[PDB]
Amino acid sequence: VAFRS
Amino acid sequence: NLYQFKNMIQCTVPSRSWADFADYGCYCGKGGSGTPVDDLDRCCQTHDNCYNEAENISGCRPYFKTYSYECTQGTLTCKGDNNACAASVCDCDRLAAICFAGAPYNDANYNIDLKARCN
Ligand SMILES: [Ca+2]
Repeated sequence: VAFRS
Repeated sequence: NLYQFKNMIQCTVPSRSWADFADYGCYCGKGGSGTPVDDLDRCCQTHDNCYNEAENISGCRPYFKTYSYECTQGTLTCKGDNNACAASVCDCDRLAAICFAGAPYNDANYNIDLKARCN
C-alpha cells in the first residue's frame, strides 16, 4: 500500500 | 515505477492533478478490497490486480521497476526495449492511464472511509 496518479 | 505512472496520468489527464487519483474509492491508492464504488474505481481495481500478477515474475517490483515508454502528441506507448517485467508493468500503467481518461470523476468518492466502506 503506497500510491497512484 | 510510480514516478512514471504519475507522468502517464499527467499526460492523459492534464485537466486534473495526479493526487486526485491517489486516494479514491476502494481501489485507487492504498485500498485493495471490497466493491468498487464506480467506473474510475474499477479502473484502479484492474490496475491493482495487474500489479499482483506482475509480482509473480521473479524480481519484478511494480512500484519500483523503471520501464521504457513515451507520451507525445496524445499517444502513450510502451517501447520495445522492455524486459518481461518492465513490459508487463508498463502495460498495467498504460491501460490504467487510458482508463482514467474515459472515466467520470465523482468528488464524493475521493478520500472515503476504507475501513467502513470497503469491506
Ligand atoms: Ca490499491
